[PDB]
Amino acid sequence: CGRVRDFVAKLANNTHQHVFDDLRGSVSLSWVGDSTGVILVLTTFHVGQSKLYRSEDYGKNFKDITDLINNTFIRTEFGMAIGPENSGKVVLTAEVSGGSRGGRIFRSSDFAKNFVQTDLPFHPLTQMMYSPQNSDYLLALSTENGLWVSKNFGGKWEEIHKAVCLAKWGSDNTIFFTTYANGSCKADLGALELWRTSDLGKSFKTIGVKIYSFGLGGRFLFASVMADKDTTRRIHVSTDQGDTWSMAQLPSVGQEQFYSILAANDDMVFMHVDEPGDTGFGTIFTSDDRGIVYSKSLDRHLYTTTGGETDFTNVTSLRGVYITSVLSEDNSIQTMITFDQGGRWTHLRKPENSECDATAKNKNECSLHIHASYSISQKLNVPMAPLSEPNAVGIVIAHGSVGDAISVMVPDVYISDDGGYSWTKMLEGPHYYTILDSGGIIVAIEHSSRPINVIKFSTDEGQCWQTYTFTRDPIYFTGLASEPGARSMNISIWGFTESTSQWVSYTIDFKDILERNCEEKDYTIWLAHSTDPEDYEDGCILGYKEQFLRLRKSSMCQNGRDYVVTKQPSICLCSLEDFLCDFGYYRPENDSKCVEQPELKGHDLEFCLYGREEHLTTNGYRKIPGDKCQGGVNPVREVKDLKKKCTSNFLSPE
Ligand SMILES: *[C@@H]1O[C@H](CO)[C@@H](O[C@@H]2O[C@H](CO)[C@@H](O[C@@H]3O[C@H](CO[C@H]4O[C@H](CO)[C@@H](O)[C@H](O)[C@@H]4O)[C@@H](O)[C@H](O)[C@@H]3O)[C@H](O)[C@H]2NC(C)=O)[C@H](O)[C@H]1NC(C)=O
Ligand SMILES: *[C@@H]1O[C@H](CO)[C@@H](O[C@@H]2O[C@H](CO)[C@@H](O[C@@H]3O[C@H](CO)[C@@H](O)[C@H](O)[C@@H]3O)[C@H](O)[C@H]2NC(C)=O)[C@H](O)[C@H]1NC(C)=O
Ligand SMILES: CC(C)(C)CC[C@H](NC(=O)c1cc(Cl)cc(Cl)c1)C(=O)O
Repeated sequence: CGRVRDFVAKLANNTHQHVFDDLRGSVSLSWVGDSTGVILVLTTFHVGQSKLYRSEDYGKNFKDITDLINNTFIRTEFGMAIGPENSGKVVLTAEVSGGSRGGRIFRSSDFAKNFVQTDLPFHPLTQMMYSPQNSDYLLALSTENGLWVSKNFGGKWEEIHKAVCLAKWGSDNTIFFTTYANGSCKADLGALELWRTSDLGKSFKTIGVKIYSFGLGGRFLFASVMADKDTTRRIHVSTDQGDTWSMAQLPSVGQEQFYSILAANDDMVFMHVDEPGDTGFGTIFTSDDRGIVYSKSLDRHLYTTTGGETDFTNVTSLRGVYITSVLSEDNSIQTMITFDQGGRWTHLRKPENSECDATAKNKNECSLHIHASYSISQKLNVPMAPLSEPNAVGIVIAHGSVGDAISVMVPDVYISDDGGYSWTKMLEGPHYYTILDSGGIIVAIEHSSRPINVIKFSTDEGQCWQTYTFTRDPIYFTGLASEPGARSMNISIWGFTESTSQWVSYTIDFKDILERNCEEKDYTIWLAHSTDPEDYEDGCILGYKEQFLRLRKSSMCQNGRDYVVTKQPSICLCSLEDFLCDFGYYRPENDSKCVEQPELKGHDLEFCLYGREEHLTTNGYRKIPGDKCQGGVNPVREVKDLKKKCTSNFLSPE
């Protein structure tokens, strides 16, 4: 078929080993900035001692720098608090003697080239969080629950509040936080007060009361608020940093139930609502651009109690794709894929030339199922969850099983090149996988119960593989390390030698394999989401299309660190299909027309009563968030009020 010529030579001088000696217990690994190569490894022993190593060559070599931390014990609960973007900021938290007035931290702002010791006025309880806007601003919680802020990269710390439960950095250096009063975080549960500060402690606005918890997702601020003289609670949303609030058109839940933001962006949110009682599943709801109107998207969606596992996944390598796990009435688990932001859900197409397993009734008719967080959690033989990278268009890699449900059997690895529309067995049996050079190189390692010395690699998007021995002395493989963003050609293999054990990391550079830099000819045209090429509206997902330039399976070259995915939108004509029913409307039968509700029951009535103005004055239809269609159809009707249809049954006072 097709394999790389004279590869053994191209990799030998490019392979780079490093023996880390030690390293019983902890082994933390942190990348520090993009296009640097700075990696930091932190090993903690016990009677103990700590050991820190720094690389600058993508993990090909390290230099022990415990010296830079004046040789002290470092707490791994806090780990290595790394700064955003290329701020080069690193914050290690030291262990102090019991009687101390406050903690101690080591800090670098120069990619771990120089560390600064700093004693604190408090004892940290949380990892110091960096502001997304300014890397010099940090916030933390004391063991006393006081909110401490710093405006000088942890040099000077000022307590800005005292009974803080949870705090979070918003956009433009804002800080959101809850506070208790009568006892503790656990006590005042659902009775807490949500606050905000834009002047890092100077002023404070109470932005909520009877708060159970809060969270940020995309453009929204969600907070669960507890019912007056009741154990139940419901979601409320603010798109204006707490200033204005509005109840979410979602069910209310009990103390034994939860809400989880499965996914959030500038357009909408995927919200998991736990089903009442120990079920180990809930319901997925997709929001509108206001984060208020919700559409039931998926039933019996696996999500163990509390949080807890979920197989919910954003297939980051193709627009609108998400795979998750649903629970069958006959207590089996099925994988469901959505190509249109959870509009429509369906089974994953089984690979063409693939046989159905013992889980399936028809031996010729079944689907692909994916092993993710939940499978992993059940000590099922899954070394890795599904992996997709946004720069590697259409590629999805996962351990799955072809059949009617997720099977306990030892999984093989499956790949997709079109974002989950079509699948193919990539490798037999479990493996650890990585995407290099934006789909230029796919790299694999077998999940053996005994030592290994080989790395498998592909240059044709997992269609053809090649074995390569990287070491004479095999190792008990532990994991892989590659620079986030899947742009490098440097992969770090990690393990430990057979015993008197010692950790080691062989780092291969694939620079000589892809000695040729890609050029215009190497890329071909690809219409994302193609189903029927005859159809004019083919590839129309969420109102538009996208034509890509993708490197040929054929072409075997380097896309380069500067690689820019080139895509091109084709704006489609609006149809009813680009609209969700606003509040008080529903879609009966196969029909796409949003019909007015005969009567509003459950939580629709709750909102119909306890809700508000704009959301109730419904146009009947709303444009799907992220929907960029133009022309065609539009709901030709006036903005009509509904706080009459509910109240029409209630005897009303004067
Ligand atoms: C599922 O995964 C998808 C792929 O990762 C997610 O979609 C991607 O979302 C990102 C971020 O929204 C889009 O990338 C760009 O992000 C920037 C935001 O960065 C900063 O830009 C400026 C300058 O700093 C400023 O506005 C802020 O500081 C921002 O923080 C946007 O400004 C760009 O316009 C652009 O959106 C990707 O384009 C997008 N890709 C795809 C394939 O969709 C998706 O959101 C995930 N799904 C959910 C529901 O979360
Ligand atoms: C794999 O790892 C090697 C190091 O082991 C990486 O090498 C680094 O290569 C970059 C260029 O690609 C060098 O950056 C510098 O860029 C400026 C321009 O901004 C230029 O003026 C400098 O002369 C230099 O090229 C970097 O110094 C170099 N580092 C080392 C230690 O060799 C390599 O980039 C990694 N491979 C991939 C594909 O990411
Ligand atoms: C308004 C929100 C942001 C959604 C929080 C609301 C709260 N959330 C949680 O308890 C919770 C939190 C996490 Cl991080 C994960 C899980 Cl699975 C559950 C609830 O259920 O009242």
